[PDB]
Amino acid sequence: KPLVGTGMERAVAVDSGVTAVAKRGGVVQYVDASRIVIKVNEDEMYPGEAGIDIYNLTKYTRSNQNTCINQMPCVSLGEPVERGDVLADGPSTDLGELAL
Amino acid sequence: QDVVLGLYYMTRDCVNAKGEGMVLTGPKEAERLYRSGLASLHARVKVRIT
Amino acid sequence: TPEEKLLRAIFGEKASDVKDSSLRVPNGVSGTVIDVQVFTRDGVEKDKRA
Amino acid sequence: FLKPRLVDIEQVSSTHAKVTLEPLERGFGHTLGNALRRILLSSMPGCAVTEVEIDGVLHEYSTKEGVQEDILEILLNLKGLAVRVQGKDEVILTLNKSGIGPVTAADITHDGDVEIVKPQHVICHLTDENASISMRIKVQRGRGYVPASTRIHSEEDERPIGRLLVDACYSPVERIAYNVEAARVEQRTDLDKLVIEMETNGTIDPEEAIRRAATILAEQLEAFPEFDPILLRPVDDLELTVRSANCLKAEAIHYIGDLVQRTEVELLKTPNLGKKSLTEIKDVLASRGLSLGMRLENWPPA
Amino acid sequence: TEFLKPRLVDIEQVSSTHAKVTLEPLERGFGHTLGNALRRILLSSMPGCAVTEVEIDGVLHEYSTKEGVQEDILEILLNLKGLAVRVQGKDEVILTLNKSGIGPVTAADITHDGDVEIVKPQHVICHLTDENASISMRIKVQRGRGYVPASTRIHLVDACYSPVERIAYNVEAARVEQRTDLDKLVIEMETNGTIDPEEAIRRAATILAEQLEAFV
Amino acid sequence: EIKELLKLGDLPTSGQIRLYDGRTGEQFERPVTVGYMYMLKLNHLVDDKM
Amino acid sequence: REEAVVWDILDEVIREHPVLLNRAPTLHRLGIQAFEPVLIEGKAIQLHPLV
Repeated sequence: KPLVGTGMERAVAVDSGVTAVAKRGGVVQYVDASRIVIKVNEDEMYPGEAGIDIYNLTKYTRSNQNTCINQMPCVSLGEPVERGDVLADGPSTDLGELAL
Repeated sequence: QDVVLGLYYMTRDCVNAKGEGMVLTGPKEAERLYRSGLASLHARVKVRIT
Repeated sequence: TPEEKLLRAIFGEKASDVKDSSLRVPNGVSGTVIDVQVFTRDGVEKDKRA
Repeated sequence: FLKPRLVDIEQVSSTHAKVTLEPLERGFGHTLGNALRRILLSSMPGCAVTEVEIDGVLHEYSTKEGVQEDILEILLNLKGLAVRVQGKDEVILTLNKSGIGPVTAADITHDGDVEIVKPQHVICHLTDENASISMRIKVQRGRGYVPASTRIHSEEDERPIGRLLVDACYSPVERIAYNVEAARVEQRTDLDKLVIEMETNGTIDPEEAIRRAATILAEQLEAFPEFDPILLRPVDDLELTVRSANCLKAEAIHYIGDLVQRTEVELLKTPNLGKKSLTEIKDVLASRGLSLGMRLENWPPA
Repeated sequence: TEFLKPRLVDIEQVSSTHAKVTLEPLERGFGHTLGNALRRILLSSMPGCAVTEVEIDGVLHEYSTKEGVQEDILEILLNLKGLAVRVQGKDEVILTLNKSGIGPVTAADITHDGDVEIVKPQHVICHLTDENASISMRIKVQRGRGYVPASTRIHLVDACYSPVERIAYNVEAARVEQRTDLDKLVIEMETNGTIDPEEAIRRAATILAEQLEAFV
Repeated sequence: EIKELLKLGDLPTSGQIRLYDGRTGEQFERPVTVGYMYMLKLNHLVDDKM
Repeated sequence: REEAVVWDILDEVIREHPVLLNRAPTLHRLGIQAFEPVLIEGKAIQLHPLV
């Protein structure tokens, strides 16, 4: 994490697709290094299909610079999450902030 | 750069320091005086040199 | 050539009709293989590993 | 010419302590102290975990289903596991756990020389009801920093690909600091004290470390071409069948030089060698310009 | 988990009072600790006796002029500091400078005692100008286990005990077979000629070994 | 504000402290600036360029 | 195979055998200078400060 920051790094990390952002608020049903499954709150939820938001995290794979691109879950089993929150960090990102 | 700041900080004098005004037989015991923390690196001193 | 022909008949080695084109790790780089993908022409029989 | 010695060793924590030295002459607190700091930081026995074979894992770059930690993260966590052994230079432990919840360092099977200084230490978490992880944690003892990369030269069939090598963190010492304050003993002109305040992981006692440090320090003052190479290759280089190799090794034939001395007669007299095996051996030897009953006269030189 | 000792010494010495010794393999970071701890002990702490104080025959002070000598008393004191004295079981000895003449007073012009040994007869104490130039004085030696300047005597000549004139250690890369990098430790010393640099190193680090005698 | 946040940390206003050479153990003349800088590793890595 | 002996042999061939060092913007003739090789563990070239 940058120890000396700006306040932009959060925006750069999140707005870029590297991090995994919650589609809808709720609680986390399942937290794995592979996937993260979130049970959606009823208010934000649609009438049909019920449903929960399941985010399949990208794991170790070739980047364009021949570096590594990998995601890690920043959330814990059964945790409150809000819409538009970081569920997982991509490479070189810490807790929704940008660590270069 | 680094080196010239080295020789500059080495060869230089302040107004008052350890061993100010004393006298020594030569550079050998000058360095011997400095390395033991007795004399300051930069101090006004008369020494015998050849 | 002649010296090679002598060499082979002395040591009794069949010189293969096949040259080694095998893909080998570039000199100096050391890592762990995390993935393997095999692409086959549509209509050519897939090998064992594939 | 007063020689120093130690005095009250104050242990403030499992982590760190302050060792003190009373009788120190003019300026010697620094000379002894810094020199002691050096050896303390650098050379010290350590037991840091080296090899780890996990359950379904071929490489450290995968993720095991049921654990939110990546495998590499779990290795990195293990590297920070502090253990102390007594009679064994290298012990192998076995970790096992399942169900939802954190897997700590106390979840391992306890051995004779195993002492876990941090039972609360987190190796990895468990996210699912039925999900289980077993692993062999191979812990050996050494000095200094031995990265995982330099660990492979010797090689010699580390083939169990499920075994992931990790960088060696061998060293009890974290932080060492020495302060000299004037120490007034009852009667004496002026003497100094040496307060060495050190930081450890608990796997080494202060008196022990401070002892070995000066032990090594003083310990430094102690001085203050014919024949074929192919004949010495192991039989495995012949690439025989497992049966033939084991049979030959059972007949005290460990190298090619040993094999080329034997005759067909003698080999057929062995309890385990049939005609097929002999055919194979003659074939592989002839394929490299060798045979049986070869004499080299002078076995061996040195 | 056995250790490493050096195994390729080569003491290359210039003349007699000067020496440059080198030590081949040494574990990483051992070259600096050895070189330094030793330099510290060699310079700051060493047995030897030279000059502590000398009474003035002509005047009562270090600031004055002697009849027959253009050298200031302090100047002659520096010369006296440069005098090599090696004494026997006698702990403090005193000599005399009795001599006169149209020429310089050397170290061979000093009085000969039983337990006193001056290594350098060519050493210059002070000059003697024209005529008789009355001169002779008494010189008192003393011991120290370090370097003690004249100002440090609070209750005057700077006392130079440690025979070491100059001590330096240079650490360079040491290559042994399949071991990657090791330390090579080169100790270079200059002494006053009383004790040879070679033994001086030994006794110096011997003090170190004595200090550790309560641990290992 | 920086110095004021240094006060809350028990650390000097100067941002400079005393440092001791890990070699001779002796102190360094003058205070030196120590702190925490964010540093990046660009990818020019030598095992590529070489 | 990089057998342990070859290194020492290299130390033999390197000793009195100089190498040439050159930088990108070569202007004056000092842009290329000869030195004597000193074997180093690393992938980086160590260049004397005064140069």
